[PDB]
Amino acid sequence: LTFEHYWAQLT
Amino acid sequence: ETLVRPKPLLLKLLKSVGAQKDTYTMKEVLFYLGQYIMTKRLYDEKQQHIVYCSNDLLGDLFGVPSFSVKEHRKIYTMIYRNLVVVN
Repeated sequence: LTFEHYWAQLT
Repeated sequence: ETLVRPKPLLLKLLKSVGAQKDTYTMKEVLFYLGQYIMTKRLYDEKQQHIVYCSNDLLGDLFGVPSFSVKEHRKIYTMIYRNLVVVN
């Protein structure tokens, strides 16, 4: 699970 | 979507990653903050939801030395502390 993947769930 | 006007410290953060305006959508604010964390490699390499913001403008903005990307309501709450919402 990459930072990018996590950051996306914020939207 | 809402348009927002970042307060000065958030504005400085946004600008350090290329943003040149004074009014943003929340989507632009999240995108740029994401870019800031990625480009500065502030996330834990093994557990990439963990972000370290101590000793960084982000920690002064957020008021915490670390947080988790999974903490959605805390993240938005911290961001809103640093924004004036248009209207």
